[PDB]
Amino acid sequence: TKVGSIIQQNNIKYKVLTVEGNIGTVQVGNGVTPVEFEAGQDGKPFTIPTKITVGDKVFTVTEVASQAFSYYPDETGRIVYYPSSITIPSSIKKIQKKGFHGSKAKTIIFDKGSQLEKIEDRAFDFSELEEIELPASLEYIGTSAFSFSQKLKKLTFSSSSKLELISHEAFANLSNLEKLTLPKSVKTLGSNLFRLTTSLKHVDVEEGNESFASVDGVLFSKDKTQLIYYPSQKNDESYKTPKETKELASYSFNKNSYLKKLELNEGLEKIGTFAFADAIKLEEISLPNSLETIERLAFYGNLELKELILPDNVKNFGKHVMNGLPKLKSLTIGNNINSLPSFFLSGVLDSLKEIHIKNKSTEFSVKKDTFAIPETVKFYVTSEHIKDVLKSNLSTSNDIIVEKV
Repeated sequence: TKVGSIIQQNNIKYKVLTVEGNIGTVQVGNGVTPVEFEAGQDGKPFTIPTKITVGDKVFTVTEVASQAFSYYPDETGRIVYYPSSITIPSSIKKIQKKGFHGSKAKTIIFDKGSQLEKIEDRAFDFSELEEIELPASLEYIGTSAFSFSQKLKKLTFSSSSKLELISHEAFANLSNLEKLTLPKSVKTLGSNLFRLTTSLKHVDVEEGNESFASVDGVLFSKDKTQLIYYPSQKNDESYKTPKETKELASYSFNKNSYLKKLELNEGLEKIGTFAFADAIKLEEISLPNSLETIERLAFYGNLELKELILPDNVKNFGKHVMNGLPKLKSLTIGNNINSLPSFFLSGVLDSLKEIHIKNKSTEFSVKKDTFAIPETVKFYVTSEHIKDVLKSNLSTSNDIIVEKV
């Protein structure tokens, strides 16, 4: 009966968390293996027990242990039984990491007066959840908590939500979630919150939120300095970032399905990693004089992008900044870019006809792996020295034209 002891009742294991006299608390599950269901329980509703008794002692079930309600296939390929829905009693205060990994429950129902405060990392990753209404008591959602819940279509938060923090990739890899409303209480969002999600049309922010804003379904920081997420299914053909924007967050236009023309504003300094990854309709993008940093794979898989003009003052390029741009016809490299890093331009570049290098430095540098491009691409450069640098470093024998002075 001591702390850490396993109590097994009706083929459910519980592990003692606390005990004092005849009052204690348990987690449901040993934290290692999942609860095994009976054949008759397959595809039927199930309620997590709330209280267990051992002699004159009473243990309240306060936590769902890691793996307790996870669904895993068996090496034999036999059917592994699992309920169609799970009801969580008010006594549950925490869902440990992977408590419902891969869950086949289509819904999770909370009994009235939930005490649920924390959903830990990956609690519902790869789940078959279709709908869930999170209780007001919930304050924290862990990393990748609902990631890869491909059938999740409705995710809401009860009135008077206390939700303050939603961690990294909590709503990543989703395929059927068309909208979400962040409660007024949300203060912190982890990075890549919607990474690889393909379904959102709009992300709303409850009136009064002090940290975030929603403008035409686009998520920003309240001060509009950070464009956090542009919904992939927002159907506008053209868009202009607001004048206050200083950065595009990582994955902010990931999987974008409809945008064709994007105008960035002067004052924007940074484009995050994967910002335009798989933005498959983007044809034109205006990059500002203020742009300083373009991170890894910001331009990746842009199936319709026709041209790129890198502005004159970019200082920092991440690894593989431009890759897989099959309709890119031309690239221009701005005036004060005098050093081209490794892995700058590569991948499918079927339409690339020309690269214009505007720099005039006597110290211009290229690495042997800066370019991995078709030999048919033509370069336009300002001096014979820059042509010499290209000839010495290019893996291909491209035509290089030195412009007249």
